Amino acid sequence: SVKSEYAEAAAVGQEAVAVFNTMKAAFQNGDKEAVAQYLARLASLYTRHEELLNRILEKARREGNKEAVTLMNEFTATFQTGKSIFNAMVAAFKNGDDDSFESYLQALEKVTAKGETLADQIAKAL
Ligand SMILES: Nc1ccc2c(c1)S(=O)(=O)C=C2
Repeated sequence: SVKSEYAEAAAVGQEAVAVFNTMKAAFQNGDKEAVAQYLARLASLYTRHEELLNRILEKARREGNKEAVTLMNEFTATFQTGKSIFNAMVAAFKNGDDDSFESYLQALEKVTAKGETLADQIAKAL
């Protein structure tokens, strides 16, 4: 069901949270080789999450589930904010700009905590 596809999507999202926090520890410790690998892993996890979210939104639309579509439109919008900040974080790592990396990192943590009530609302609406 779309609801079980959203649970699969949620888990992938939580995997990115898990890796992201491990990455943050590596960054603070100066283990740049680890950070590079974690950033690669996170790109794969975000790409997969984005795709699952789009399939869920498209299915909710085909089902006529207006409330779920409204919530998923808000949610996917926020996901594009994370994407843009994540992209700038990766660029800051490439450029050796630790100040920008720190900034973007705290931004992404706010994105995830800011949207978790909406994430839970979606589960109940699908
Ligand atoms: N693409 C992408 C990258 C990072 C983050 C997200 C999306 S999010 O908005 O799910 C939270 C962090």
